[PDB]
Amino acid sequence: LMKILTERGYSFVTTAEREIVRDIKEKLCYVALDFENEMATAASSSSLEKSYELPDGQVITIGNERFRCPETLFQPSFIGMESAGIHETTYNSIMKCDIDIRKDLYANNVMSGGTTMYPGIADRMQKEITALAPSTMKIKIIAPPERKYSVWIGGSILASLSTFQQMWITKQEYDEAGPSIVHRKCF
Amino acid sequence: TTALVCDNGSGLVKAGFAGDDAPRAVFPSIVGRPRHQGVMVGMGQKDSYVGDEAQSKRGILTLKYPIEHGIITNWDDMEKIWHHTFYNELRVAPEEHPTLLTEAPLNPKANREKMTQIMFETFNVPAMYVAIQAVLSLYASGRTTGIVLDSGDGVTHNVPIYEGYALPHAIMRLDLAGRDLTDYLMKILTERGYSFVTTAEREIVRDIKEKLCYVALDFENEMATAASSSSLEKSYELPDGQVITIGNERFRCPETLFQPSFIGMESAGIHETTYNSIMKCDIDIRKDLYANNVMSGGTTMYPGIADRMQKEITALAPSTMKIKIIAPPERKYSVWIGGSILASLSTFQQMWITKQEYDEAGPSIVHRKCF
Amino acid sequence: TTALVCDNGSGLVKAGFAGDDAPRAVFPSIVGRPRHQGVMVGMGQKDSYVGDEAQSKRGILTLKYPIEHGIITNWDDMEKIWHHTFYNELRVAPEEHPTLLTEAPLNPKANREKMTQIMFETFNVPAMYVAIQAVLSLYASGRTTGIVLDSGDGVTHNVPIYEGYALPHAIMRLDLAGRDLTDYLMKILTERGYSFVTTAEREIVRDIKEKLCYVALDFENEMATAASSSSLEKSYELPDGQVITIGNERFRCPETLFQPSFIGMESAGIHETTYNSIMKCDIDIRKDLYANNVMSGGTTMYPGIADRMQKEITALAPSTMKIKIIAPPERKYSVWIGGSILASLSTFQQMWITKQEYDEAGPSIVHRKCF
Amino acid sequence: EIALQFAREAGLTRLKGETDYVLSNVLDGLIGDGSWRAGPAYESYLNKPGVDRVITTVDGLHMQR
Ligand SMILES: Nc1ncnc2c1ncn2[C@@H]1O[C@H](COP(=O)(O)OP(=O)(O)O)[C@@H](O)[C@H]1O
Ligand SMILES: Nc1ncnc2c1ncn2[C@@H]1O[C@H](COP(=O)(O)OP(=O)(O)O)[C@@H](O)[C@H]1O
Ligand SMILES: Nc1ncnc2c1ncn2[C@@H]1O[C@H](COP(=O)(O)OP(=O)(O)O)[C@@H](O)[C@H]1O
Ligand SMILES: [Mg+2]
Ligand SMILES: [Mg+2]
Repeated sequence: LMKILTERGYSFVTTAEREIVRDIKEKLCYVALDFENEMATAASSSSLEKSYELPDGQVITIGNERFRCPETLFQPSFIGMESAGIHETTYNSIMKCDIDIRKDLYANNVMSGGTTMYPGIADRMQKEITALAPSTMKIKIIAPPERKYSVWIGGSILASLSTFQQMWITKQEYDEAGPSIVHRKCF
Repeated sequence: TTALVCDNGSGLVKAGFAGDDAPRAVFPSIVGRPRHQGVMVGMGQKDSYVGDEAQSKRGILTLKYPIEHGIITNWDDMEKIWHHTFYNELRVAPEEHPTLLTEAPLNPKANREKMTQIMFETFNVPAMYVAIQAVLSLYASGRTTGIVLDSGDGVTHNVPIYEGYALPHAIMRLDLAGRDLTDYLMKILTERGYSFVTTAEREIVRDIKEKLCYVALDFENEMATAASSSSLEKSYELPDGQVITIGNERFRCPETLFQPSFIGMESAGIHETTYNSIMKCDIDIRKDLYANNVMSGGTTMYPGIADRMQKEITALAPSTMKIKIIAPPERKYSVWIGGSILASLSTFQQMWITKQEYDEAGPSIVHRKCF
Repeated sequence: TTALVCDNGSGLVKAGFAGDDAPRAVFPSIVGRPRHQGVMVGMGQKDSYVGDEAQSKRGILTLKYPIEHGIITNWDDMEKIWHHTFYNELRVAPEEHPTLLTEAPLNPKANREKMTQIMFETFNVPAMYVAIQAVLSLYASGRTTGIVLDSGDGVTHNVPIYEGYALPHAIMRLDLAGRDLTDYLMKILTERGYSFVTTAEREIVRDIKEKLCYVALDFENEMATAASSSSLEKSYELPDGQVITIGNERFRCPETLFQPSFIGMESAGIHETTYNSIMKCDIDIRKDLYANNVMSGGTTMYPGIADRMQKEITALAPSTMKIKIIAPPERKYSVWIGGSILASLSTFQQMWITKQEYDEAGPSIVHRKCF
Repeated sequence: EIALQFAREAGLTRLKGETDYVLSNVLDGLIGDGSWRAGPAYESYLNKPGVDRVITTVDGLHMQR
């Protein structure tokens, strides 16, 4: 987004400017269902454009940068990477597992983390996987609203289950085995 | 007290109570163990799965058959299978029921010796008996004369019986059965780009064979037809949503029964085995044995197999003889039905191997009170 | 006229004239296309680079392998590779020379059909023939009895031959080969912090695997030695000048061949597959098969792999038999040498598939005059 | 049936009309319709009306695009 806001005369080069651009991305960006279709609409009219207030009072307006920034999640070719998009990575991740569990793994796409919070990303994920997946299979996306803290909530659950207090690592064990104990006890 | 009948076949296990018309529990004879390392604590994982439970979770398990070619290789797995059969499907207490068993003819004697020992020590059954599957098959059909061709999952054998007298020297046995057909289909399916290598995918091939195969009346005539048009093609849906289509593989896979040389075996086809077995009996009982062919077992459920058998036997036998092939609709469970009939006969109640007898004689008693 | 032998393997393509001792042209089987934008006009950048020119300029290309697991997937890319092989590498006209092609056993039948059609339509070759790579490996060894273990980049397969008689039912095929080892080495190298994700960076991992990996005689003793000291640590210089050091990964990566469960595969290692394939043959030829193990292919060139093979098989075979592993120094080119021998024999001149024979029966002819 | 088994598997009827005239009468005696001269019909996998690219367990560990 920093490299693309230069196209409108906006320049951000310092770390404080980095945080400012990150805030803009959090507050204005969204994932377009059809990138090619949305790109035509943005170039046709000005309904998509919004305004943001910089800390020093200047006002900036961004247009197609709203949905071109999050598109790099699906087309890593934008930043020059050869790897495939996240949807195709998820598709490949399922085809590397055993044939009898693919049906269940299609129906339980769980997504978490801040980068997953973009509006509509669940629907684009669902559409892309359905395009890749067989016609008979049911694709269901699970996006709980608190997924920004799913990892912490799961840690809270696992630290409070009774059957977990036997899977700790203790200083007495550390002294005997050294730092190498972590690979042997943890996954 | 109520008797229990347990037909521990190579592929499936049939269990129930004596005097019933059908088995109460039928589950696959597979034991499965996890092959991936567990990460989620709290749910709990058993070290092994038995029966239908192992079938449902087959995507993360390796399924091992405790019985191969009719001979129990793994005994611990068979102990778990019997544990399941006794405590989770029939919901019975073994000590309060006399149990009956089946065994393929010409098997190693150590197999039945260990069976008797296990049932008299681990489960403490009050009484037991081991029968020959072909004899029970003949009981089930209400006949006392005829030649039985029982073809199950591991063993295909012939046992001629006349007027209640068997001829042991004419009994044939051939280690060519459903599992070999499944393996051959798994090999042939690679000709169309479908590759199945894992133990879970072996079960899928088995279902394909069950639901889409048939025995052609004329093999060369059928192959020509499938090479000319697409009439014989059918499509099967894989569990993940993909679709496969099989052409002449439908009738090539079962043809191994009549041409064993496909899979590299030198033996003759089952029709020729039946003819050789009939011809080894006395000349005065061949007319009755020709006209009472009884088939039973899972491998004899391919559509059209009866007609092909009749045609082949008629081609082998003299013209003036009458060939009749008997295929009752419930032949998949003929062995268990016969076992239920035998356990409910009054005269049979004197033939049990009581614990007392076993204790005095030892596991060797199975070779005297049983045929 | 002179015959050509073209061993279009999964990783490398070998070509040359029949009767010659070594292939004239060997180049990687890669078709690459640019992944950036060409901002300089006047250079006239081409669209696809094939062969060495793809490896030299791989910094701006995406590399794609048309052959994978021995099965051609991208037919246009294969067409380009064959065109390059005929014209720019051998400088010969395909229309005037007989050609011989090689294929792995148990491939889908449609694979060789399209090969035959492409050779007989696009290149208009006068004649062609398809042989199984495993058989040609035995021709180069000057032997007429033994079991071959061919392991290249895509496919590891076994084929037992006794006195010139193959046993098709004992053929083993395993899709675990050099590409899998390269991917597993990539996945393990992230433990030391080195990251490789692009196709150009795949080739560097292949080079380090070739130049540093070795098969351990005893795996557990080798691990303890690696963790105890730094004796097994070696250094490799990356193309940009940065240097990396790898430890136990030298012998962990090739260990996958013997323990496929490392990469999640269920099948057994190569040693157990070889032992099983012998044991599916007649018992009167097992002595010769134990005595004439022949290995070939690139994945066989690891230092000390033959000793591990011998130790592993001798632990499975009976104590009385002698295990002799044959690993000739040029076994990386065994298949091509065998093909050159076969195309040069006078008695092979009647086994070609000619154009006049091709059109008559269509591309289906390849399934009869070949094996 | 035996004659047709040789024809399909081995290739007894390869010449499909210009045989030795000794093999002709023997085949003509067996099957009188004279249909063996047409040749044994074979199934061609080139066309693939039902081509079904299937990613199974093993094929899913290694693909492209
Ligand atoms: N509402 C939002 N919309 C879009 N992106 C967001 C939103 N909230 C957070 N993010 C992005 O998520 C990133 C990190 O969020 P978080 O999931 O906490 O990361 P981590 O998992 O590393 O803790 C931030 O860089 C931010 O760009
Ligand atoms: N409808 C069917 N068509 C073809 N084969 C069948 C059918 N039903 C069952 N089978 C075969 O029968 C075999 C098991 O039958 P069964 O005789 O009960 O085995 P066992 O005697 O070992 O219990 C299976 O391996 C299966 O392949
Ligand atoms: N000296 C070596 N040490 C280890 N591996 C090697 C060596 N040389 C070649 N290879 C491996 O062999 C593989 C292909 O060799 P080759 O047998 O020619 O393949 P193909 O038979 O498919 O042409 C390559 O992927 C490479 O990793
Ligand atoms: Mg049975
Ligand atoms: Mg090769």
